[PDB]
Amino acid sequence: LSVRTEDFFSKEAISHARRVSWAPHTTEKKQGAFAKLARSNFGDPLPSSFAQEPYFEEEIEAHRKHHRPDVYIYKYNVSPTHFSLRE
Amino acid sequence: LRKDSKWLLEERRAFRQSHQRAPTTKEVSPHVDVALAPVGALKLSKYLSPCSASREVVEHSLLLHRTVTKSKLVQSSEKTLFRCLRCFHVYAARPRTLLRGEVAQSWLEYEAEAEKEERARQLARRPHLRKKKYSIGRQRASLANDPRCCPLCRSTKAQWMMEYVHHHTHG
Amino acid sequence: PSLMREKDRDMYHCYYPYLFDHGDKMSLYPKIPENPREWQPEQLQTTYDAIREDKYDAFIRLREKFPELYQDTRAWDNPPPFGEFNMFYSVRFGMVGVKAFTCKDYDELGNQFDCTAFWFPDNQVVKHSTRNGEVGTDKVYVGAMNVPVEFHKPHVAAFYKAAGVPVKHVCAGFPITPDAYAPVGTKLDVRHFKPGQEVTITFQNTDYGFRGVMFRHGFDGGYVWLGDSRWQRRPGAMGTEGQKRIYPGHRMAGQTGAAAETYQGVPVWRIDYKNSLIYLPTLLDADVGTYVRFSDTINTKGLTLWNEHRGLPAFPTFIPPEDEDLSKLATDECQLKSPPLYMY
Amino acid sequence: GYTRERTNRHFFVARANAFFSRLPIARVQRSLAMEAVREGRMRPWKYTKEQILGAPVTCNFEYNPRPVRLIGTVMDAHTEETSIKGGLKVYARNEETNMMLWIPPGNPKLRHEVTSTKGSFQHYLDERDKWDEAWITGRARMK
Amino acid sequence: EQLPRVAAVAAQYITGQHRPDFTPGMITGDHVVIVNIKDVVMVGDQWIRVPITWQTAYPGGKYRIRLTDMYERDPCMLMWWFLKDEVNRHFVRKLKTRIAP
Amino acid sequence: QFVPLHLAFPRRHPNSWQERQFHLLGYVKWPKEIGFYNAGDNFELTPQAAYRIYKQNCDETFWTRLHNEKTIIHLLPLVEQDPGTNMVLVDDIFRHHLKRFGADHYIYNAVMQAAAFAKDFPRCEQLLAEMRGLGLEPNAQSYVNMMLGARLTGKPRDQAEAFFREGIKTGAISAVMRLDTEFQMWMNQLERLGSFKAKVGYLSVNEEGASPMPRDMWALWGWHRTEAKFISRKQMISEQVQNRVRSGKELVGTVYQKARRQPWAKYNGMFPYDYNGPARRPAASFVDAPTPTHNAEVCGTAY
Amino acid sequence: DATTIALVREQPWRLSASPALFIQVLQFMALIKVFEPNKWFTFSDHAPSNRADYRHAIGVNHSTAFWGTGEELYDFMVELLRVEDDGRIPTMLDLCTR
Amino acid sequence: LKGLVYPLPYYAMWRGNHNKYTYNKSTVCLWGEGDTRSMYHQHYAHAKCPTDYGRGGREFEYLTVKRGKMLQKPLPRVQYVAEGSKPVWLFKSWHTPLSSPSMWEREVQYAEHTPEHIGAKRPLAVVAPRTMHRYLFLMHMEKVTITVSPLLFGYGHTIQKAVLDFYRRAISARSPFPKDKVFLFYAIDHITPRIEVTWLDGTSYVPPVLEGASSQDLIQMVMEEAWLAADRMAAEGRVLNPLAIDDYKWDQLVVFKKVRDKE
Amino acid sequence: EGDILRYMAYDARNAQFAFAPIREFPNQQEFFLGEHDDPEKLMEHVDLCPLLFAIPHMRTVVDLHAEHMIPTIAGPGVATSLYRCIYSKALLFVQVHLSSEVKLPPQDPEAFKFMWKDSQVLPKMRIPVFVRVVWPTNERMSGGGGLLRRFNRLFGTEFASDIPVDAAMALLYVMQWSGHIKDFLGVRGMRQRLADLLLASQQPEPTKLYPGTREIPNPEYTVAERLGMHVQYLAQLHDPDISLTIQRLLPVASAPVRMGCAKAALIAGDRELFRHIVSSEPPGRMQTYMTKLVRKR
Amino acid sequence: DSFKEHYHRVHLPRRLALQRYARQQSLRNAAKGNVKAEEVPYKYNRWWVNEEHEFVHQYAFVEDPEVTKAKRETLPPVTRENIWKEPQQTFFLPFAPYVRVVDYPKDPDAKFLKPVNIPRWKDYMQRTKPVIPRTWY
RNA sequence: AUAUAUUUAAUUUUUAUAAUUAAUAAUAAUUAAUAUAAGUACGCAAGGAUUGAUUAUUGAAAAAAGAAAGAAGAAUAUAAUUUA
Ligand SMILES: [Mg+2]
Ligand SMILES: [Zn+2]
Repeated sequence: LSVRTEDFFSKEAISHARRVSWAPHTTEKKQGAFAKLARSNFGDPLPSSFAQEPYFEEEIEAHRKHHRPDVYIYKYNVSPTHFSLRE
Repeated sequence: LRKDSKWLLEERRAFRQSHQRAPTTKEVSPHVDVALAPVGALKLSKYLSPCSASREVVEHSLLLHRTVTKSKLVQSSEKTLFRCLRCFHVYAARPRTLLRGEVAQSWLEYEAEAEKEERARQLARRPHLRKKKYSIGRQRASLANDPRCCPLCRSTKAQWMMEYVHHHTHG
Repeated sequence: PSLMREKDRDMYHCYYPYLFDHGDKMSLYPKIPENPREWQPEQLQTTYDAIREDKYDAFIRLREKFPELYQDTRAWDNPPPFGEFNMFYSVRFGMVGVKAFTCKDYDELGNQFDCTAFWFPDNQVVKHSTRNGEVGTDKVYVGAMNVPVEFHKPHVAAFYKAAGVPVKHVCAGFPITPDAYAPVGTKLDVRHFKPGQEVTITFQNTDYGFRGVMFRHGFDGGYVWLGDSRWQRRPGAMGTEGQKRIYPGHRMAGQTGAAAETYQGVPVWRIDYKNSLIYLPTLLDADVGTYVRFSDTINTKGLTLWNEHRGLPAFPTFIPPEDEDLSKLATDECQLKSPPLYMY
Repeated sequence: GYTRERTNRHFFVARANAFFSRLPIARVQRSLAMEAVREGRMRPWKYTKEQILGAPVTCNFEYNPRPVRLIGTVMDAHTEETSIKGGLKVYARNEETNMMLWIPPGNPKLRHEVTSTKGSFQHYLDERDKWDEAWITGRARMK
Repeated sequence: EQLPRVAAVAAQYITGQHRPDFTPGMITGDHVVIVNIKDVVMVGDQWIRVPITWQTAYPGGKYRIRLTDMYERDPCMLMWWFLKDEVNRHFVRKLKTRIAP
Repeated sequence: QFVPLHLAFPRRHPNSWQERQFHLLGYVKWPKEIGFYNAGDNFELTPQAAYRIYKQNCDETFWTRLHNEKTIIHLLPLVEQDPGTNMVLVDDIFRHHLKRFGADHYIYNAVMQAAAFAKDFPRCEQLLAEMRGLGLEPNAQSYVNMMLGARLTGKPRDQAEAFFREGIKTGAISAVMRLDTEFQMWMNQLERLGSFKAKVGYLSVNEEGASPMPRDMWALWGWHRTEAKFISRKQMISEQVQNRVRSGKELVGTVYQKARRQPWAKYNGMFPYDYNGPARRPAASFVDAPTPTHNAEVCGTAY
Repeated sequence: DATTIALVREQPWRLSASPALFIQVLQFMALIKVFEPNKWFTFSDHAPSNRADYRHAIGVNHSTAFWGTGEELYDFMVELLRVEDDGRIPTMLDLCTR
Repeated sequence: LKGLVYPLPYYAMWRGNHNKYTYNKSTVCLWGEGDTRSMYHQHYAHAKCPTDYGRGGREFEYLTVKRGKMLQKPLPRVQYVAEGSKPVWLFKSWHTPLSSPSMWEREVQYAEHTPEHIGAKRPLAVVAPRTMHRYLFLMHMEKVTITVSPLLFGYGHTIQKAVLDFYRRAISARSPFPKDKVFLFYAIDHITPRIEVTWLDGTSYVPPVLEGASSQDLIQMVMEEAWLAADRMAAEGRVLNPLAIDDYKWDQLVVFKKVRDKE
Repeated sequence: EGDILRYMAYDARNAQFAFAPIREFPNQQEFFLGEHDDPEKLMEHVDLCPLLFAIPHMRTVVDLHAEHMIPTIAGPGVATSLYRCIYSKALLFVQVHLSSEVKLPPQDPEAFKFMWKDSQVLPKMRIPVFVRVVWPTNERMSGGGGLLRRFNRLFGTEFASDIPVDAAMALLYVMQWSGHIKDFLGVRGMRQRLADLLLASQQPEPTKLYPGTREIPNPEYTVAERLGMHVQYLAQLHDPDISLTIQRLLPVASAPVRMGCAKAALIAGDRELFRHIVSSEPPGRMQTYMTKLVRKR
Repeated sequence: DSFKEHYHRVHLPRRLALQRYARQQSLRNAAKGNVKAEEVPYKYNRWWVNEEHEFVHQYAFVEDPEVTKAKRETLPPVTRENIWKEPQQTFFLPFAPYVRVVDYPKDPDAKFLKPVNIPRWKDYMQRTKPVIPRTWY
């Protein structure tokens, strides 16, 4: 088959949970913006591995993670977005 | 001349144990640098009469370089023109397997005894493995791939055609 | 390939929006326990998460708005339906040929190829067979060289009667995937193969009878030795093992040839679909008249054989058009030559 | 432990030498030869061994930059009619260099033309004696 | 329940030793159906340290696998091996008496 | 790499080790009438036993407003089932609370939720008015109790919107979306909750584990094996004292601590007890217990 | 096998419709011992055969071992006879005679 | 690989070179793989579906073939959205600096997600930037009043030290003139030291001070609330002076050079 | 049909460069459409033009963040796109240049990253856009030179007498839609802009956020950098005596201007002036980079 | 008879009996008069990013008994003329050819004047697999 | 520098049909140099990069059911090349 520029130029493989947006303007690397501002190419290899046992706890909205009210029902904390066991 | 695949890995292995360091692409020299006889020397002994006293000192200089060229040639495994001297037939052969019996190098003898054991280890583990690997169709194909003897006269004596044509067109 | 531990299949490693099962309808949140007592003390039952909601919503919006930019991301849903040819799952049955003769050809660059021509007299899909109906355990038997009834043995003529297919001389089975079936009695035209195609062939080489250990293994038969016994590398102590018996696999004199030999990955040279002939640049060892079997090579050099860059196969099997008549068509018109290739 | 070298499988042991009759194999050979002729890789020839034996021939091997030309004497023709088999035995001498080639017909990068179907057995014998003397001299200088 | 203990308990009912009329010649017993072998438990470090070795006809063919390897291959193989051991503890002379149970 | 350092499956502890570790940690098998381990292996106290321990320890120095709140919490389902007799117990609890500690947001919100379950919206309104008169401004919990009582009694959507808007105006409830969507979210939460009689809500599910001892004693609540769901009483008291001495570090969750919590570098080695089983320790004997007079009768469910 | 394919896969109602064919094929499948294919290959009862139940990976007893002859048909018939317990009214047993 | 071989290259190379033992379903496995779905784990209970657990170890499946008709389940539907409500779109790009709140702001934003009681024209941000806030940034902050009690310290050694060091860092914070925005008040008879923060809008926030809370903890709390308040201002329409290179940034690069020369 | 046409317009981007007809028509003229930070906006403006076909011959999306398209002191390349007019069938070759900048990268990038890590404001970039209109000899298609000269005297710009009116109006429409009609100019306007920049350089300059240093440079463009960039733009516009202009302005130029002069000489294609500049400039990082620019032995 | 040989010889009929018992549950549905093929849940989570930040794609393929019967009974359609005429390519063209020459730059040795659309040597060497989004060749 | 036992290499003669099970990781430690990678980072200069694809050895591996005293050729390679 004929050549393809998409096959020519590679693309970064970042997981969806870590993507800031699915826009084609941000589907590239994050270091690219700083390299463009600094007018220099960067070739830092293997910047970071995840872990030998990667674990992350659940994260919630910016306002919710600090303005959560202490609303409780019979035995369960009840927020407008989450449930949990209470004692 | 690109070196053999198995022989190259043998130099990478022996270099790591000797220098305690990863091999350098400029030191291992995966391309054999073979040197031809100087153009002046072939025409030197040509116009020199046999009665000339200076012919022996330049003839001995060529006989030594004629053997050194063999020593560098055996380290290659790429297809190369090799003619025999018995029936004078020109054919394409690999220099390592063809010039193995003439060069008489112990490391080339020890690798031959090492590869025979390596084949016995695979064949003794699985007897049926010999059926597919070593067959008359496979054996005849490998002999044509490594022509250790002329297909016409069946003689092991051979010569580098490149050195021969270099000697003829100058002499 | 790339190692991927199953424990690394969490939503923080998924490339697309991770969708939980959640019964009948896929959801973006783990299934909240219906019994409230099953709630673990630190388990945070999530019903609505604005982060995941916004990410999934933007993803769906972009996918539905820009199909050209997000065409490759469409494989996340609406997968290719079953029945169409697949690049990594669809394997088709081969054919049964007869080694006809040998000749020599030349390519345009100047290389000479000593080729052999095989003949495919009458390839017909005879039978289908699966064992107890498991996965990938189904195969198609193809028969060849139609014969009269007085030729075959009674117990094989009985099978051909039971099948109803015209009685064939030989019948070889090819293991295939269920989406590559062909109805019983389907004629297989030689154009089923392509000229620029790699094929794996299986045959029986010629018989030499009982031959000496020298003639069998060449120079290898003269020296046969293997010692797994322990030996002292340094003179510090004394200890070794005696090689009592002879290890199995010892190279000796015996039967030579008359075995099932298989060549893997030989390219086709030319195809004649009027006399049903295929040319291969590899000289075989078998005699003339040995029923060889041709099958498709799976992959070479980590690259699948059937892909868009090289070409699409005649899946499931090549069927000629109606208005084509091989009788009216001449022999020179029925010639397909492979593109040039150099091997030196 | 144990392995088997022979296979009595029916599909492997069955043969088709009886059914080879319905295949026009000689017609396939002639069709291949005619295709080669029409493409121009070879040119049809109808001579006998004694007629062609001893006739001068010129062969040009195409090669960038300069195709190599060689004028020799036909020593042996393997086939009397055109076919995919073919075969010609030429003998050519340069300045202090003899060579005996086996030219196969049908090679596109090789154009060999015999200057005349007629041949002189006297010149054939002369070339044969020259070649044998050269071969004997080479062997004697080798050994 | 641990592997050796459950194997001994199963073999005592397989070989028919729990019957008061048990005779060494007459091989009679009860059919024991073992369930949830995938959830069998051995104490720590044993799944890694306990070796299972055997010999094949080829030279140097001393196969040595871990309990973890045999479990990831087939969990029933471990129970069958321990049953074979518990049976051969008493019946190893006769192929009948060591295979039939 | 392929050789695993740790192994979550297969298990590394037989059945007897469950009982051994249960008796080692210091826990006691209480009868079903007192409490039991539910389906989530959490310890659950019967409302009857809760009221009994309330009646017995309401006078001791360690009793607290939070203990009264938890007692009312445990009585809540019994109050929902029978609002006639259990409201008397709730009123007794409130009387003792007024005697000892007095007016408090905790006790007022608890009795408001109790009335909401007992289907007394006039009583809920009276309690809210009493809070406002005493000067305890209605909290987010109070407004959610208002909404729950409205939804349970059958008060309309606008009647509940009145209380939600009042909470928004007061500022006890912080909203980050439109008021309509926020009220929709709160109503969907309360609808998924349901009541102990409405067959749709979670509270309708009355299935219980009914086991005096949890099935898996080595059950993990967090990430590593050191974060066990069941621990010894010494370590539990350590956690209790740390919860009060270091209550400041609980406010912030920083990525430093998040990535430090990953147990990929923590040691996982087999201790001597991992081979010898949990250390044998005596169980709490109950020889002094009177003989069961109703041993033949079958005990009923909690609520 | 053809009868199984015809009465199970492509026409699953003929047996439930006609009880006579059900009993006839059942008595035929009982008359020909199908569930013990070793008696197909044994020649003397003193030494029973294992041509069907035995198989080794070296290549012995490949086409003849583990033949699914009437297993699917027998399963369909027993399932038809158990349909009554889930249907609460016997269709086949009401159509057939004592 | 015997039997049926699929065209997929190297699909069974991690399992060895054999297609044997495929009927098995329970293998050795770590957390998150195999039969651990019955067991409970905090991370995996929310990061994996209990039906998504497959083979563990080298037996990880790169090619799975099953029989039966495929039941493609429908995709999840976005909840809390009005039917026919046309949302505003926000085009994100690397040209906009990542530190700007518009990057973390919602991309697909409806009108039903916009708070009207606050007075904003757009919905608020959802994800907050993660940063170990070591210093204060009083640019988006109007003033701060730290009321502390100097009477006795044997009662609040931890609390008094924390509040005093927080005041010190607030004085040394990143600001053109933080001495004009920071205020300290001695209360001779006070219950517990308080910190009132008033933003440009005038909203009053109180970071709770408890035992064990450090000055860095208070700084992180105040800076997180400051970012939230700045998002609120930008959503309401108030313009804010953006962060740029300042003399405080140079004084910080001083110690940056110091530590990079150290190690 | 709509999806097929849209994917054809998309594959117009995937088309290669060699087989794209560039030098198909004899006459050609270049124009400078201004400087933009994100040239993709101007590219979208050009794409959505009624006087051009929606299916180009060769399209290349410009992304300043991909490692192969980051503007470096040593130019990574020039993005090229091609469009075809509808009614006159004239070619438009849009060039997005990235080698115009003359700034040198910082010595310690970690310090620069620490400085511009938390900054909530990023300075604009000056990235040029050029357009080469290509057309065959037309006598009546252009409508005579009088109409084009009237258009020139009306809109202050300059055009060829044989240029297609369709392409001219398409260019004017794109520029007026993008709002950079003031920045749009030819060689006549580029000379005036260069004179204005020379006057600005003679005048004192105001202070920026922070003075640029060898360790930490200032991404904000200086008057000298703008002068060098505009010299490069004039060279791209192929001024007839650009060599003479560079030879005249060499002595009064700084190093940021001399770097642009060297790049302009390399664009022009004469080796003598480039060697003279690289030999006359004192040894420095700028000299090493300008030697690294061109391939040598 | 080795240990594994005896184990398999005694377990293989039991494995077949277990598979028969499993298919009996499927036959339960067709017995009640409602012939329903087995349904499998389609998994949308098959595109992952590994620890080393590279793309992995799992392949899950299902078999339809109705489609199998259709392919058994009905003959396949006519093969395409171009498909059977155009021969298959012998050499696999690289993902990114390095042309080394472009006519656009005036001075070809000028490394900064070459257009960006031409792939680089690094891509020519490293790009041997398809891109992250596109899975097939 | 004696015909033996164990162990090996084969064979038990068309069997229509391979191997879900003994070869318990791997036929090279899933390679791998090489022109082109680069007259290029790094080096005052001299000189000198990491690196993986087309050129190679890379498919790793056992074909066990039918009626048996000619030569398994009616023999000069045709399953009768006309045949009295
Ligand atoms: Mg036989
Ligand atoms: Zn010879």
